[PDB]
Amino acid sequence: GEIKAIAQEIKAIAKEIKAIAWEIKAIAQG
Amino acid sequence: GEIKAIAQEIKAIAKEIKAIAWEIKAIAQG
Amino acid sequence: GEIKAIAQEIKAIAKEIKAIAWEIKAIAQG
Amino acid sequence: GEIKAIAQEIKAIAKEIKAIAWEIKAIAQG
Amino acid sequence: GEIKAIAQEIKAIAKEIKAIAWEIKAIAQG
Amino acid sequence: GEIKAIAQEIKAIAKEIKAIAWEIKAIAQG
Repeated sequence: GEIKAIAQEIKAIAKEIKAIAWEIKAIAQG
Repeated sequence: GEIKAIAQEIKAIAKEIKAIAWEIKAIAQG
Repeated sequence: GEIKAIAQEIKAIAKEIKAIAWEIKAIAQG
Repeated sequence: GEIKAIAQEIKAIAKEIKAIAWEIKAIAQG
Repeated sequence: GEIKAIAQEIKAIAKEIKAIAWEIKAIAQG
Repeated sequence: GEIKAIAQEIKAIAKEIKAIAWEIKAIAQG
């Protein structure tokens, strides 16, 4: 239900934070 | 219903941590 | 009741985290 | 009861995230 | 209890964004 | 069940972000 849907959206946000962190690492390395 | 309301606020906080990470990337870039 | 009242306190905290993210955006832009 | 106790612990975690966000703002400004 | 666990992981992620911001500040400074 | 499984996946993502943060520090230091 809705609590599962909210948990899934928090997981999606965490994946986007990981992608941003990876981009910051690439910028720092270049 | 109140646990769902709390979960929605945790989701909102996760979105703001993503927003902060995005701004750290902007600082890293220039 | 009390769990709703706690959820409302967490909503206020989430708004302050959003305000901090907005301040970091202003810092990144300056 | 126990759901109230859990809600109070989630509020404490939200406050801790706010403190971390405030540290990030100070770091970004320095 | 699982919403608390997710909140704890958002706190952990915020701490890692703080660690990244520390490094990005140093890079921006020179 | 599924909310616990999602919480565990968010923990795994938090560990990936921690690894990226560690590597950014190593890059900054080198």
